[PDB]
Amino acid sequence: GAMGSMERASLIQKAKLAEQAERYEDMAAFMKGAVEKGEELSCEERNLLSVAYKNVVGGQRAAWRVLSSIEQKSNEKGPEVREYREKVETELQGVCDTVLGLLDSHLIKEAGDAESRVFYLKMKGDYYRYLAEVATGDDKKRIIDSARSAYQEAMDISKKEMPPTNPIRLGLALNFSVFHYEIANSPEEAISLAKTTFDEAMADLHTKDSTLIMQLLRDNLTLWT
Amino acid sequence: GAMGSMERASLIQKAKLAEQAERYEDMAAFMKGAVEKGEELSCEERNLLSVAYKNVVGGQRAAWRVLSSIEQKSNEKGPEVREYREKVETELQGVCDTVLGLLDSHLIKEAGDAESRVFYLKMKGDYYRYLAEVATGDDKKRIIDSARSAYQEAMDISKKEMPPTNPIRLGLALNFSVFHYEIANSPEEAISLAKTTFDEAMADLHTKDSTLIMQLLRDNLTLWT
Ligand SMILES: O=c1[nH]cnc2c1ncn2[C@@H]1O[C@H](COP(=O)(O)O)[C@@H](O)[C@H]1O
Ligand SMILES: O=c1[nH]cnc2c1ncn2[C@@H]1O[C@H](COP(=O)(O)O)[C@@H](O)[C@H]1O
Repeated sequence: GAMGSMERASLIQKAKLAEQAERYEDMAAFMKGAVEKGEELSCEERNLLSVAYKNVVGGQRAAWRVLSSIEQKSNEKGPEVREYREKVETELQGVCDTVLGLLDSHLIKEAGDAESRVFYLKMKGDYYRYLAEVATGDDKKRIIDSARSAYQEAMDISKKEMPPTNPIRLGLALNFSVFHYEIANSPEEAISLAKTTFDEAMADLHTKDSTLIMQLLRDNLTLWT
Repeated sequence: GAMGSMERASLIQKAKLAEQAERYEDMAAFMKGAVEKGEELSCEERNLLSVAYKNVVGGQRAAWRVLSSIEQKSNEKGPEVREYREKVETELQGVCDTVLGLLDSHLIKEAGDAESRVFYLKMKGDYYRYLAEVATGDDKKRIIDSARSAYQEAMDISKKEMPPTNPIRLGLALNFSVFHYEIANSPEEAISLAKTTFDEAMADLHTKDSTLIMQLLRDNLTLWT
C-alpha cells in the first residue's frame, strides 16, 4: 500500500520524526507501514504503534463525546448535529477497524515472547471497547463478546507469566475493569478485579511508575463505590 | 464539491460544531463549503473562516519548523528527514493554495463594506507569506511580490478608512512588518512601520483589546532593535 515501497527502518525513523512533530496521523500511517512488513515488533516499536493509534483514536473519542453531549441538550431542532456526530463516529470506527486488522493479521500469533502476546490481546480489547462505546443493537452485542474474549485471554497469560507490578498486567486489569463497569454493565465483576489487582500489587510494592496505574486503579473505586 | 449538496446555513452550523469539537480540518472544510455558495460573508462568518484555516496551517508550520530544525542538526546521514520534511511542506502549500483560491475566487471583490476588503487582502498577504516561509528560487521571488501587493493595498484602505485602534489595522500593520523583517529582509521598512503604527495608536488609546496587538507590536521591536 502507500508505504509498500519504503524500507522498514525508514518507516520506523519517520514514525519517530512524526512523534516529534506531533503528527499522529502520519505516525500511525508509518507504523501500519512497518507492521505490514511481516517482522515481529520490538518493545520499542510497539510503543510507537500504540502511542500513535492512541492519540489518533483519542481525539476522535473526544469529539464524539463533545458532540453526543450537544445531542443530549438537543432533546429539549435540526439534523445538523446528529449528521456531524455520525461523521465523526464513522471515522472512528474506521481507525478502530484498521488497528483491529493489524492485530488480527500480523501482530497476534500464538507464538511469541508472550509478555507481549498480552500487549496485543490487551490492545485488541481496548479498540473493541472503543467500538463498543459508540455501537448499538446486536453490533453492540457481538463487539462486547469480542472485547471479553480478548481481555480474558490476556488475563490468563498475564496471571500465569507476569509479576503483579508489570505496568502491562496493571494497565490491562485496569482496562478490563473499566470495561466491566462502563460497557458490560457488571460493577460486581468490576469492583472485585479492581480490588484484587490493586491488592496483590500493594503487596509486592517493595520491588515505581506502575504506581501511576495504581493511582488510577484506586481512583476508579472512589466513584464505583 | 464535497459540501455542494448541503444548505449554507447547515454548513455554518457545522463549522461551529467543529470548532467546539476542536476539528479544524472539518471546520475549514465546512467553511470552504459556505464560501463556495456565493454569498458575501458576515463578520461572524469570516471569523470562522480565518480561525479554522489558521489552526490548520498553524500546526503544519509548526511541524515544518520542528523538521527543518532536525534537518539543520543533520548537517554535522539518511534522506528520511528531508523526505518527510518535504511531505509536510507539500501539505502546507496545499492548504495555502486552497485558501488563496477562496480569496481570489469569491471573497475579494472591489465592491464591499471595505473594512473587510482589508480583512481579506490581509489574509491574502499572510497565506502568501506562509508560502514564502518555505519557498526557494524565483518561486520565492514572485510570492514575495504577491504578499507585498496585497499587504500594501490593505494598508492604503486601512489608513484611508480605519481608525488606528481597529484590531484589523493593528494586526495588519503588525503582520506587514513581520513580513518586512522575517521575509523581505528589509528591517528599515520594518522598524519604521512598527514604530509609526504603535505611535498613532498609543495616541488615541483613550477610546482595550487592541492592546494585546500593541503588546506584540512592541514585543517585536525588542528583538528588531
Ligand atoms: O496511559 C494509560 N494507559 C492505560 N489506561 C489509562 C491510561 N491513562 C488513563 N487510563 C485509563 O483509561 C481510562 C479511559 O479509557 P481508555 O482511554 O479508553 O483506556 C481512564 O479513565 C483511566 O482509567
Ligand atoms: O492572533 C494573532 N493575530 C495576528 N498576528 C498574531 C496573532 N498572534 C500572534 N501574531 C503575530 O504573528 C507572528 C507569527 O506570524 P503569523 O502567525 O504567521 O502571522 C507572532 O510572532 C506575532 O507577532
